[PDB]
Amino acid sequence: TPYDINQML
Amino acid sequence: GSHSMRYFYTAMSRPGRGEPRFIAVGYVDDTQFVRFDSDAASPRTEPRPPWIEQEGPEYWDRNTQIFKTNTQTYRENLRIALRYYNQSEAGSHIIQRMYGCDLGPDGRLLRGHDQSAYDGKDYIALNEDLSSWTAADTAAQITQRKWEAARVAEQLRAYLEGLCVEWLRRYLENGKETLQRADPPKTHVTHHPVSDHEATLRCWALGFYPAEITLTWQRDGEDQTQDTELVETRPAGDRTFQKWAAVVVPSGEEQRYTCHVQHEGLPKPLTLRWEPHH
Amino acid sequence: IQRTPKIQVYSRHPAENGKSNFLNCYVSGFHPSDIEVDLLKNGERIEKVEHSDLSFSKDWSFYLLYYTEFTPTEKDEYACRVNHVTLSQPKIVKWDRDM
Repeated sequence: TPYDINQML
Repeated sequence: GSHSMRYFYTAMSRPGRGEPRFIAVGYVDDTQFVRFDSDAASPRTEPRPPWIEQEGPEYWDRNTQIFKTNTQTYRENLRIALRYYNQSEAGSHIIQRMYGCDLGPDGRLLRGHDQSAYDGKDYIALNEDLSSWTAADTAAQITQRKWEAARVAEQLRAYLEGLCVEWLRRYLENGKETLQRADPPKTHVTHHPVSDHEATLRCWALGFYPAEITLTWQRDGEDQTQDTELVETRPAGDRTFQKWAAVVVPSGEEQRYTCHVQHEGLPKPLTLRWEPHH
Repeated sequence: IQRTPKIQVYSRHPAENGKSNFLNCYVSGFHPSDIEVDLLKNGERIEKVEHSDLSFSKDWSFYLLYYTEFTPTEKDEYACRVNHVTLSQPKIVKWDRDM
């Protein structure tokens, strides 16, 4: 299953 | 032996042709098992291997809801990325993210991974300590401090160390027959004349899984590293791979040449030579 | 920036005139992702051709597999035609039985 973190540049 | 789980994200902008596209694929070694495409009518995460289908409905919703959210986020990141590099809103651009965990040949976390790229060039990468970052340029440093300031590395270390390993091990058990089975390659050397004084010997490897393999031609025991044309390992379509190595030998000298094969599916490394059947 | 695709035309199983098979065209090492690949049977294009979901290697370059169920014969020719931004014009690669 994939991660759920904030990937905002 | 060793195993790994890896997620690959690609977000491509296409000005004047709709909103940017987001695709996410998931893998366990060289076996794909999930897919998500924002460009599909009714985008949802879909199964790509027999073993993941048994996962319940809440699993597929958890996944879809994450990828839908990631579609929106990567759309914002592509806009942000234009500011950071002073780029026009007319060009097409791509953001890619690669992440996952490696399991040591026992079953505990060997190392975590998380890299990002902008237009095919490294942008930011989580360091092996799973606590710091390596930004490739001044734009990525803006992202670095935003991440440091939000302790993203913390959440990631927890995923890579916990959940990522839990699931990988879970997928590994459910897909035992294939995930944990290595198919050695079938090997043979072909011969095609290319002159009256030279001929091509080509060592083949087919039917093997996983993709990792080593092929070498030796002349009188000396590796012909700089003289061997190797093709890139390709997928057959049945889950296995193919690869070949070739060398142009002088006529009458084909016996001085040996081909060496190494694959985790073979107990011992193989040596082959051309077999002119009389 | 921009990388041109590598191309390999081959079959899933060793080729036997008469016995059914799979024609494969694997394109790799290209960037950006937009690519147009066609499987050709004596010059004209096969209709039902499938492909893998987009993915990339550790150097960020993309790769995709285009395949079509086929049945080799003595006379028939097969090729793969690829078009990508890096290409002055569409590259055509003839299928070779020994490659």
